[PDB]
Amino acid sequence: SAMDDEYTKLLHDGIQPVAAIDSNFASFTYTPRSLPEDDTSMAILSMLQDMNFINNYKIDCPTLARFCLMVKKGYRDPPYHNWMHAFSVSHFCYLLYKNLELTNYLEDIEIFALFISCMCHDLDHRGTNNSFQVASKSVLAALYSSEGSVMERHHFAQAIAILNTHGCNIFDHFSRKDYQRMLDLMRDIILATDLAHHLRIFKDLQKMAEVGYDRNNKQHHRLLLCLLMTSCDLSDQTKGWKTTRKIAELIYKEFFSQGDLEKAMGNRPMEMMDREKAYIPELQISFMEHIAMPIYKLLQDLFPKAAELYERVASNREHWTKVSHKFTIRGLPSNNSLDFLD
Ligand SMILES: Cc1cc([C@@H]2CN(C(=O)c3ccc(F)c(Br)c3)CC(F)(F)C2)n2ncnc2n1
Ligand SMILES: [Mg+2]
Ligand SMILES: [Zn+2]
Repeated sequence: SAMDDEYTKLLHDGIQPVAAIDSNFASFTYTPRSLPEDDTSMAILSMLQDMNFINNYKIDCPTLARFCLMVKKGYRDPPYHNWMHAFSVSHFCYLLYKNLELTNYLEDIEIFALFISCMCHDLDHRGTNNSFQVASKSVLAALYSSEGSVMERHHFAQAIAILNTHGCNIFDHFSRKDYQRMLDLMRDIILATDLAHHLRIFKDLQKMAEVGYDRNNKQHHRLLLCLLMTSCDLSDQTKGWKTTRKIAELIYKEFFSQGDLEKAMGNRPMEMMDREKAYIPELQISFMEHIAMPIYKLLQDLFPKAAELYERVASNREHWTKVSHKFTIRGLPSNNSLDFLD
């Protein structure tokens, strides 16, 4: 009944102007995690309206309201991979549309699929990675481990199950060809959120940046969609230090919870998931240097207006160096006690 009343208001109250959400809502400096969670489904509609996808694709408003609420309801509440992650990832997609002139690179339907994919891309995440599904012999691994990207395949399958729920298929009036196009795009984009996939295609992304984006090259469209998706997925790191500090808190809470479960199974966790071994400043510096910074450098190489995003990620990486010494205990602990030695 709670979703029913939320649905009723979403459908009948009208779609709030995007500027009424926040005055800096369309700026790379806005932090969408500042938005109260109760306001996020409306914000999704506002962004879809502002990009004109509602009118352009003649999206049925009742269906879209039900769809957005079902997607929100499809996220659990682990520390990091929750609906507020999917919301903030979607917002960054909107920022890319508002700031980077994506219409010069991608078709309308590709940009629309990118945004919907962002909303759906971690659906039903349980706060554990792909390796854990295999090691724990989960249902998800039984289904998908032969193909790889276990969780991402599950995320995609959940998105399709929402579309296949009566009253939720926002695409069900598309032509057969456009429908098939949309769902194929969603498969490719959601699967691209597997960082193992990013690392596999990285050289192809570099080669595309070096030779120059060819809008007539269908492989270039596919590569760019992957890079944009990954850029949305990591976009917390493009905000201010306080955002990235909090996000590291959430990541390691989730990781360490997985590691505790692996130890309870008799398995040595990855260092970054072992709360007895993980040295967070070193791990964050490694993540930023080897994964996050090269991604936003590629984005800047392709979109010069994205330079400020890379500079922020670089600044945040240098900040981890500046605070690393605070992970060393100088003097006595606050309680003046050495009890923690035992
Ligand atoms: C926005 C953001 C997102 C993630 C993670 C990165 N991911 C990893 O696998 C990972 C790989 C190598 C590492 F060194 C580490 Br640390 C983690 C996947 C994920 F967990 F889904 C989200 N991190 N991680 C640390 N700061 C982050 N900021
Ligand atoms: Mg994911
Ligand atoms: Zn994600």
